[PDB]
Parts: sequence; C-alpha cells; structure tokens
Amino acid sequence: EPVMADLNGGLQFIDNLKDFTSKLRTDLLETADIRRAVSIESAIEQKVVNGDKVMVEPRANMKFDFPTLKSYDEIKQIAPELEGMLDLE
Amino acid sequence: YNDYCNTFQKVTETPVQVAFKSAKDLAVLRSKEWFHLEKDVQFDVLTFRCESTYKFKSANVYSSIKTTGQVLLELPTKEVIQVGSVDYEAGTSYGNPVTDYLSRNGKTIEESVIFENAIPLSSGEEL
Repeated sequence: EPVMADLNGGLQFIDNLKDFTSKLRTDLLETADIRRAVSIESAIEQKVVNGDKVMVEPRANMKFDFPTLKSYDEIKQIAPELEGMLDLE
Repeated sequence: YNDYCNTFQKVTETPVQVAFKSAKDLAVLRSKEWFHLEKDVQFDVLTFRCESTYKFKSANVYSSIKTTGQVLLELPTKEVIQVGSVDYEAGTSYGNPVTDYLSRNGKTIEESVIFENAIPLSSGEEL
C-alpha cells in the first residue's frame, strides 16, 4: 500500500506555526537590536570620553634553494651497506 | 597663557527633550551609568537640564569633567517632576558624554527654524 511517512518531528502540533515562528524571530531580533543599540551607544560614549597592533604584511621569499642535504649519519642510516661500492665516475 | 590650573568652563546646557519611543531607547538610557532614576515611573519623553563643569589640564585635554543635571517628566496631570538625575564625573577626557548623548539623541526646546531665503530688512541707506 502507499506509505505516508511523516518525518515532521511533531511540528504539526504547534497551533499557529507561522505566528509562533514570527513571534520567536521578532523576540530574537528585538533582543539583538536592543543589545546592538546599547553596545553602539556605549562605544560612542567611550570614544567621546577617552578621545580618538601593527600587522606585518607577508612578502615572497624566493630562496632558490637546492635540495636539502641530510647529515652523513642520517644518510648512512638510510643506506649503510653502500659505502665505497659504486664508481662515482 | 599656560596656567591651565586656573581654567574652567561652566556650561548650562539648554534643556534637551529626549523621546524614548522604543525598548531599545529605554535600554540605552539605563545603560548610561551617569543617568540615575530616583522615581520609578513610566515615561515617553524626558527633559534633561544639565550644568557641565570642565577643568583643563591642557588646551585639548580636560583635567576633570563634572556634569550634574535634573531629568524631568511631564505627568499626564501636566505637573513636571524630577524622575531622575544626571551625575557624570571623569578625569582626563576629551568630551562630555552627557552632552554628546543629548545632542545626538535629543532635540533642544525651541529649535531655531531657518528660512529658505533671508528677508533683508530696511536698506543700506537707512541702516
């Protein structure tokens, strides 16, 4: 038979879902606006009362570097049995 | 003259009528530390009458700023009563926050409305 699967999470039980969502949004925005106005006014008060960090700007470092050379001990750890075995010429 | 120790400036600020038609407006007023409410009442318009007193340590720097004022409310009875006071005190400062707040968020009583075209009176012969 056809299967209706309500995955709504119980939102069907909220009476006037649109009005409730609008109420929550309006309350949150009212709080945000009140605190925004308070913060801005306080900041202006500090500015007028007390009157009116240097970041280093990166630059390219084109170090035309040769392949890094490992220490001889570290080279011998990678290949110990090769000493004096191959003709460099 | 460099004797800034002997300087001062008493400015009676003209009464500023501030209208608080928003919860955020009341919120900013209560966030002002210099504003104190001595009578718990509901108001939509207040009148701030203040007397700033500046003391200078330098040309641009105030040694001490002290603003004292009486905030008034016109009741529905039309009696005017002091609902609160302004008491701001600060040391080294570059302005008066009370005056700045009242200037930005309030209109002075008897605003001067300026004509678009000035009306010349008399003439250069009579004057």
